[PDB]
Amino acid sequence: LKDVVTREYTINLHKRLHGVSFKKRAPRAVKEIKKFAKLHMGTDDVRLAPELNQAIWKRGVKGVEYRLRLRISRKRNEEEDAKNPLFSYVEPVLVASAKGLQTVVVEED
Amino acid sequence: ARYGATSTNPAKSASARGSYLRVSFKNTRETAQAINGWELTKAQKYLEQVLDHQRAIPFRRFNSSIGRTAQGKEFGVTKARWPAKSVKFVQGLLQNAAANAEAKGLDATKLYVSHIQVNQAPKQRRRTYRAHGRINKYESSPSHIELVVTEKEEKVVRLTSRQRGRIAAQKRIAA
Amino acid sequence: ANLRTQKRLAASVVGVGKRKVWLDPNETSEIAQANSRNAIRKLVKNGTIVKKAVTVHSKSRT
RNA sequence: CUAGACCGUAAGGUCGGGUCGAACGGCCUCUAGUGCAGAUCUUGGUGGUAGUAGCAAAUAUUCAAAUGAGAACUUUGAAG
Ligand SMILES: [Mg+2]
Ligand SMILES: [Mg+2]
Ligand SMILES: [Mg+2]
Ligand SMILES: [Mg+2]
Ligand SMILES: [Mg+2]
Ligand SMILES: [Mg+2]
Ligand SMILES: [Mg+2]
Ligand SMILES: [Mg+2]
Ligand SMILES: [Mg+2]
Ligand SMILES: [Mg+2]
Repeated sequence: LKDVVTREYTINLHKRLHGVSFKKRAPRAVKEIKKFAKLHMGTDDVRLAPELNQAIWKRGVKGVEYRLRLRISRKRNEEEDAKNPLFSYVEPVLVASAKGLQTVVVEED
Repeated sequence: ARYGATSTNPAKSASARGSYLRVSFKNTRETAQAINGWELTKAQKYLEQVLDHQRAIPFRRFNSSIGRTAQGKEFGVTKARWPAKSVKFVQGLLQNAAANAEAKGLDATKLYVSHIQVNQAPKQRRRTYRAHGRINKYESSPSHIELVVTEKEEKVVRLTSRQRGRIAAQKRIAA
Repeated sequence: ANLRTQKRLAASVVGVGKRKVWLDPNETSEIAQANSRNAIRKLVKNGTIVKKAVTVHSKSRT
């Protein structure tokens, strides 16, 4: 289909970080969004915006938000490309609340 | 020159070596045995899968108290590992041997690992510090590695007097 | 690049700690060439190295 | 070095092949620092154990970029 695409996802970080030790909730939330963008875009190479890292780490290593709105953009890998030709770039979307939002495709134009 | 015992055509063979390579001898031995006899491109694709943890290296000899894995079912063993450091050294030498085969003029689609042998290099010495003011050795086990690729190639009888007489008696009544 | 030396130089030149020294990540090559205190001083005035204002400790609740 | 041959009951002796490169034997006598499996023997070298025991105190790391053949660990920025 369309190998280049951008979509809005809500990740339930509450169910993914449930029962995880406190000193690695925020590092594991990093890895869960990495597995999340790999499960939705089919790309091994997942790249996280530093401002998304700020949103994960905003309330410390222990206080990752229960829900998080993400913008996952599958793009074409260049600049001495790796084994894969496509990659996922995950951005945060600034919203008042991360509740009640469904998956929606966002157009590039 | 002066490799191990090889029984192949030297004119149809290309070789590669690496000496004093600081990689575990035990793990390099099993990685070498996992591609011994395979086709070159099959062996190279398999080692890439070992790097990706899709396929494992069966640990056959130096394997006591190794963990078990599902990926040993491919070879009929419970104990198999993924010696990434050993794999990289081996596939570097496979890439060098295929370069020698190309330089020599050998046809790469028919190549296969005919001989691969990992030997113990001289060990590198370090110390470790134990309880009650004791010092013990802390020693590397490097590997001598050598491999060869080759193309895939496509009575006087004595009888007594009574034995000959029977054969004579069989013939003069046979149809 | 190893801009560790420049961050040490910028802290001593500006007069603050290394924790308050900002080096432009988009100007790595320019900071790399600056090996003298006079060259770090030149980088301070053209904005490449800034003073990174203090973390506030309010006494409003006090 | 040699699951190749011969001689001697044996200690041993002799030969063929491989490897090697500069000295070495038979016999009659002389002489000894003259024959090793042990001595928790001496010195050196190597194993099984074993890719094992383990590399768990000092709250804690994460993201991107740069450099590089290669970055969990280098540099910078952001965050905690
Ligand atoms: Mg629990
Ligand atoms: Mg056991
Ligand atoms: Mg164990
Ligand atoms: Mg085990
Ligand atoms: Mg110790
Ligand atoms: Mg000579
Ligand atoms: Mg004596
Ligand atoms: Mg002895
Ligand atoms: Mg272990
Ligand atoms: Mg600690």
